[PDB]
Amino acid sequence: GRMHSAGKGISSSAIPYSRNAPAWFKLSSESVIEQIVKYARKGLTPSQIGVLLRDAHGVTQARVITGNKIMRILKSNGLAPEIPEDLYYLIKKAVSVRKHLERNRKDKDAKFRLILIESRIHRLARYYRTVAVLPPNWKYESATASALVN
Amino acid sequence: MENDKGQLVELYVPRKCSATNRIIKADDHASVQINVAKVDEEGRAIPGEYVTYALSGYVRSRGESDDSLNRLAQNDGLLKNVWSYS
Amino acid sequence: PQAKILSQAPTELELQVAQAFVELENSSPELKAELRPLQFKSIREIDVAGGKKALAIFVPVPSLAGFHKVQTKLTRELEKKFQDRHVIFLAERRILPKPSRTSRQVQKRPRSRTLTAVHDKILEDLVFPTEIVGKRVRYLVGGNKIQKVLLDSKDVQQIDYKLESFQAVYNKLTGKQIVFEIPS
Amino acid sequence: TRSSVLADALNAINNAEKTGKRQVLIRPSSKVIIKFLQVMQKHGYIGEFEYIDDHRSGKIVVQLNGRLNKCGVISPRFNVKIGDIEKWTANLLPARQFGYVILTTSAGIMDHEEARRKHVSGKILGFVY
Amino acid sequence: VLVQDLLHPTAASEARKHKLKTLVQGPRSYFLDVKCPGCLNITTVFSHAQTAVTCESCSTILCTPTGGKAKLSEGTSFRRK
RNA sequence: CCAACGGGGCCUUU
Repeated sequence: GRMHSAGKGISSSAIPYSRNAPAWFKLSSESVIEQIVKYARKGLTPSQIGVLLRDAHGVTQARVITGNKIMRILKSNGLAPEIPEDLYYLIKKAVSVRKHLERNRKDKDAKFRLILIESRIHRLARYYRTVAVLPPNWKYESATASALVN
Repeated sequence: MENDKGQLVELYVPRKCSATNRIIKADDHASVQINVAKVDEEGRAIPGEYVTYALSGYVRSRGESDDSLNRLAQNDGLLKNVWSYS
Repeated sequence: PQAKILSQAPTELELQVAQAFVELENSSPELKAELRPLQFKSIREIDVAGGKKALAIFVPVPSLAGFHKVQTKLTRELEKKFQDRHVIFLAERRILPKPSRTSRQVQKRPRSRTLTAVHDKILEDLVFPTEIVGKRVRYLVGGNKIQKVLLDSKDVQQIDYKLESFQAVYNKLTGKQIVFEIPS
Repeated sequence: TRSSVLADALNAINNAEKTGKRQVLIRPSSKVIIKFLQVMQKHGYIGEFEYIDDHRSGKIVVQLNGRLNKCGVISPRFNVKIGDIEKWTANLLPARQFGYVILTTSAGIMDHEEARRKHVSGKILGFVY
Repeated sequence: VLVQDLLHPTAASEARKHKLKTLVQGPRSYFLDVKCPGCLNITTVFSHAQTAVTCESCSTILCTPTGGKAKLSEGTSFRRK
């Protein structure tokens, strides 16, 4: 079930059984690696890059066509972001809700939802400190978070 | 059920359900035994020659009896195309 | 030539097949380009039912992707020159032993060198033109195992007659029984 | 939040056996499950069984022959000394002369009678009768 | 009911199940070759595309996203790849 | 002699 609600949905992708490229596909690995780097210079995230290749080109899965996952390809070229993108999006959401509450102090519902978002930040940041992709003593706090994303 | 000298010491050995291997107790009054006549090559029933099945009260009460009997009869020669494994 | 197309030339059967490479490389201007860089390391003859034998050819794994461009034709040709043989190409792979609790430490064992992983790759190479679409393992009441491998019903005619030879080859390399099936 | 893959598997087998079915499917598999089933198979409580590959921990289909009364897991896996084995069999098994308690030992997974011949001990897994 | 073959389900009954509940998982989407009415340039499109895929030669649009499968534009021709 | 149960060594990429 969901982490913060009673929802029980099961929708997801279902990747194929076969672990090698489909017979109709015929670009080179080097060709698609060049595309990936091209979009990254343009500022897209790994999630967004994967979508474009899926439906504008033949690329079913980058890990099957090339040898590697998209996040590793970018890191091997010096394009890695300072913080992981999923943590980035959580902080971005929290900022916008906190802005809304500056005008609407009566909105009891928004106050409740803010506490849930911030709990997800702490649980995720604690993970990244353990595997040391964030430095130790990195800490989320309400005032400085605005500048961190902006 | 045998003593140390190798003598049998049971009162009796119970029947077992041909559908599910369960023991048929001495008071399962819902259980039944079916006899199917063997057929001569001229097409007439032979007296006193039977194919026999036994079914427990549990199976009959649950309504599985008819489907089970189709399966048993078809792996003997008694039926042709009534039951399907899929 | 021969000792320069073998990675070593210790024995005569490899010399026979090495010659066939040099011959075929001349018979077509196309093969003169494609075949030139290829080399193979060893050959083993495995006897199978019906009196036939399997020419198991062992290839350096970093070059294996090259042979896949020329493995058709080559099989056509070699099975003419060596009448009454089945030819199959296999990459040579290391396998490293599992560390014991007593052993002194060594660099961490890469997952591709595990015994389970290597045997899976062997099976993938045997049926090369076709893809494997599924597997099953049967545990018989007698206490022994059989694998079933399911093949894609595509271009199977290239291997359709060899299946019994594959069973014998795989058993020699591993001791394991397999059977092949082709879903409609 | 599956806390024990072994507990789920034996629960599925019990429920099928009670209703009289001849086959059952269990998901996921594991090395421990395979070892446990092989012991049950050796003594004749189940038929053959078959493993399906899917790149995702696989599945098993088991044939049932109607001989099984119960199987079950003991949780936690208590430590067992050789002098203690006699107490567990008194509590769990229905008679002195059939049924088995199953142990993990550094000599492998085995029933309690083989463990006496080899003179080893370890931790309890479950029981069959 | 009590006896049935779990290893060899019929093709018809398998086709109607949910994609995660078949004996082995797998997708049911696919890819298309698509041509605009003007250019010769073929392009490949995913049947559940989320982006509005343009042609390569020019900013004519081939499909638009929906809640499910993508809607191909009028005048396009396609072949299932 | 032969059957079961226990145990050691060597080969098979070790």
